[PDB]
Amino acid sequence: QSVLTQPPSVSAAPGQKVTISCSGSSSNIGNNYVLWYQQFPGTAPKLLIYGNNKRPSGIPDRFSGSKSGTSATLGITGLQTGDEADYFCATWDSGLSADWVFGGGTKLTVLSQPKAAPSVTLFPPSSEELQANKATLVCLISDFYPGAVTVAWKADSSPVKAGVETTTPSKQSNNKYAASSYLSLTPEQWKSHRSYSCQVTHEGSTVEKTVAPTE
Amino acid sequence: QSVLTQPPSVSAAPGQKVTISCSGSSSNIGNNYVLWYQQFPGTAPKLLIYGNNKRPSGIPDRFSGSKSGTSATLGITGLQTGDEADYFCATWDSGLSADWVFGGGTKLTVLSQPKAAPSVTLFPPSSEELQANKATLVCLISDFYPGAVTVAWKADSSPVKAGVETTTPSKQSNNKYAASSYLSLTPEQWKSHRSYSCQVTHEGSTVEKTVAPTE
Amino acid sequence: EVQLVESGGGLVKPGGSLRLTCVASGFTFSDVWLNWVRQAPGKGLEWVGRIKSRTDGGTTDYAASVKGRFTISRDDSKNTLYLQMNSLKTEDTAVYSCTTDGFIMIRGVSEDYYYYYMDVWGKGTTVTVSSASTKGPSVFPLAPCSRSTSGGTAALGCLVKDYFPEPVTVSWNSGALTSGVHTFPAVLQSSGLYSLSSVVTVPSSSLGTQTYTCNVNHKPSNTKVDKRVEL
Amino acid sequence: EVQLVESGGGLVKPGGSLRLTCVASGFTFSDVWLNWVRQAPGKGLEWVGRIKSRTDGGTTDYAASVKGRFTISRDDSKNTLYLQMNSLKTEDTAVYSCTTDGFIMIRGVSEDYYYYYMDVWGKGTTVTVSSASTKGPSVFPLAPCSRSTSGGTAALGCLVKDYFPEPVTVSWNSGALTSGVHTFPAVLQSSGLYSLSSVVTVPSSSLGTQTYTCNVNHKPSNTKVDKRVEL
Amino acid sequence: KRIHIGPGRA
Amino acid sequence: KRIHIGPGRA
Repeated sequence: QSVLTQPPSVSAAPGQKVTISCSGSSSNIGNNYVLWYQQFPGTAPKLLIYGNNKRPSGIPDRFSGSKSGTSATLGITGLQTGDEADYFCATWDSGLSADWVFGGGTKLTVLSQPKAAPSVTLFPPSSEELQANKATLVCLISDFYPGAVTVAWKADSSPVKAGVETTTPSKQSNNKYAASSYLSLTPEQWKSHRSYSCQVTHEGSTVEKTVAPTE
Repeated sequence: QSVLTQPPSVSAAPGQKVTISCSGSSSNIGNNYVLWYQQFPGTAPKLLIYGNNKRPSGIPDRFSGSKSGTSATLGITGLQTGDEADYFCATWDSGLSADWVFGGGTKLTVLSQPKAAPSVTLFPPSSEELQANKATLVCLISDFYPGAVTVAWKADSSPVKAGVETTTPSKQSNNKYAASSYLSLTPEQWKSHRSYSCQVTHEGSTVEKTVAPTE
Repeated sequence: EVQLVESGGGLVKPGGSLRLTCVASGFTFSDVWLNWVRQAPGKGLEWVGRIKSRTDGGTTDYAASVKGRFTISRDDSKNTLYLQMNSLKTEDTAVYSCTTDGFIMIRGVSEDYYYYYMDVWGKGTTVTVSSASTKGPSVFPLAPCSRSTSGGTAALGCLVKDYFPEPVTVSWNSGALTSGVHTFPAVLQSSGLYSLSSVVTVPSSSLGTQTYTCNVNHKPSNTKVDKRVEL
Repeated sequence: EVQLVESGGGLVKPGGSLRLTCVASGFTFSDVWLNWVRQAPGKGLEWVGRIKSRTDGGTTDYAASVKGRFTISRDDSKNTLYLQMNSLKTEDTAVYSCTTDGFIMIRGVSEDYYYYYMDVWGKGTTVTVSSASTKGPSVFPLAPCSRSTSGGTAALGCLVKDYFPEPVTVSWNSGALTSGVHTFPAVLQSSGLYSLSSVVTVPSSSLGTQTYTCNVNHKPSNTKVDKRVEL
Repeated sequence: KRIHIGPGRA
Repeated sequence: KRIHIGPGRA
């Protein structure tokens, strides 16, 4: 779902260094010049780097860019809380329509509080929903920091991808993050397995919750 | 769904005569004696006739009974509004368990007001229901007298029996009758035909309402 | 002063068990034959079985449809009749009542004739065999198909689908609207869930002046739904 | 003081048409190249096409995913950019915004280098291509699976399924309960309908003292649902 | 001498 | 003299 590929998120404490990669193909990054953009919530993207490694006036040299083959990288040194934003790379395709192509974007979090593991609650389908010939498992993920997670569902032990809908992380009132994941099933399926699980990965550590039709 | 068979309803004006038939088989009516019961809403059945044609003390001779072969009949002369109730026949099976068997009952209405044709309203599935992956056609039948009707659904012009649920006639505050009929469809089916119709038959005359997905 | 009062009815899952009891009063219980009868919604009365008096052997008879799964017994000691139901099927869903075999006696010239019939009847106890459980209704608006402005009066309504158990209460505009209101009795579905409709007829020439909100209250599941109907 | 303001977004059925317009201000419109970009929910930015300046031929380029169905044009006369969308597919659903190709100029020793980039960006206009229409939510109770009495706190909730469009408001006990309440952002379904959940955590050692009713208000369809959650 | 007319009777 | 670095450019 993204022409150029960048990691979805990266985190570091103020004063530290950080790098964000951007992978493409010979048709785009390989053949042309890379641009890097910085974007703050509710504002237009701001040009950070152009011509692979050049900085527009106003951009401090703590920002650097490089391109090697079909990959490009953005570096930021001496992190400041004010650098917390989204960063995406761009180029154009050397095809006939000369498309501008973009990366999926990288959210940079400048640690302003201690990292928090997420709270996870997994609800099985309600009895009322089943009688409506439907079954939804609800996985609620809250109070985590920084704001990025990965959600995987399991049927017994087999991974499950069909029927999953996960919202993007959202900022809570207390500055931590929240997110939801739903798994659509058929009343039949729900009863067909011993259990179902929702495992959320955050900063390496993975939390896992389970539910069983048994009760 | 009734061991012995009787017409579901019968009507006549006060002072008139009326007869209610009851059909069975050699195993029941043919071999044994028939009993006839009278029942008023919210009360226990009252014995009207026994031994095919005998009346219990208190039962006026306006009531008579007869049995011919595997059929039995109940007659009532000089009808009074007070005779309005349900009437069912009974006997026992000459089989090993000696079951008491019953007729489905015939509702006798003693005309106490001018006959009224029914009002029929047909609603197509709501847009909100369709998005819920369901579709129900609603046929509402009200203000008819006496209280008996027949409801038939049509897909384009073909009769439809699958997915139909009809309530039994019900007595309204103004002494007339009401009933509902529902037709369950799939959003697909509903759109698959030019139209759907609900035709209600009452005292010979048939009313018919139609709906088309067109709008 | 004769009567039969049964109890023990309720909701049971398919396959489950249920024990109905019937208490009698007003006559010598031990001397009569007892019957269990049932009437499912829509269908006609069906005899379930009987238990003869102790004097007549105290034996029991069962309808072919329940033999092996149902058992009848009596405790003359306390005027009580019992019906133990096992391996219940959804098709066993019905109103169950007890009745006694009574008789009208006639003295003939040389013989005495006894004509039997179901004499005393109980009010019955409801037995529901369904996998269905408590559930609030789905409320859908019922707007007139054709643009209603041609006819003098327009009909608006609410479809109160799939709820359980009964009852559902419906009012319009919090009770302020009562004229031209018709709430139809519920229809029972195979699933065991009920559905009903409520319609109000208003002057076609008036649509637009105000609003019509149906207030659906389903106490059994503590669900309240207010839905405005429009067109 | 440069800006781009687009409009024309809305809901369209699959197969329908839509015409977006973008008005610019603060610079010489005729001299810049214009782009249309779009970002669907969750996905990344996708370039839709561009229209060169009249000086450069005024020709247009289109992404392979929209060629044949989309058309871009400009009216330098009134600082306006147009996007005509035909044969819309649900996959065209996204926020559409116009951007200009700007440039950073660098003077080298012998040559002058012009590095172009998307400079000014509009806030965008939402285009939803769905057969979905106004619909109230189905509210289901979310009770803890395992009998929650072991853990210190219990979580209760409400599943507000299949509604449209946004937003849905949720409160507990009419606003009297605000501590320990978490209403999660909605998830968008393929059907075009939304669903969200709201949970409240209470002391496990307290369940039984009072009740918890979630008040779901969906103004867009004038639907109010009050559902008591129990266990 | 007694005649019995009914199901389950002699 | 001028060098142009961009899509559809020269």
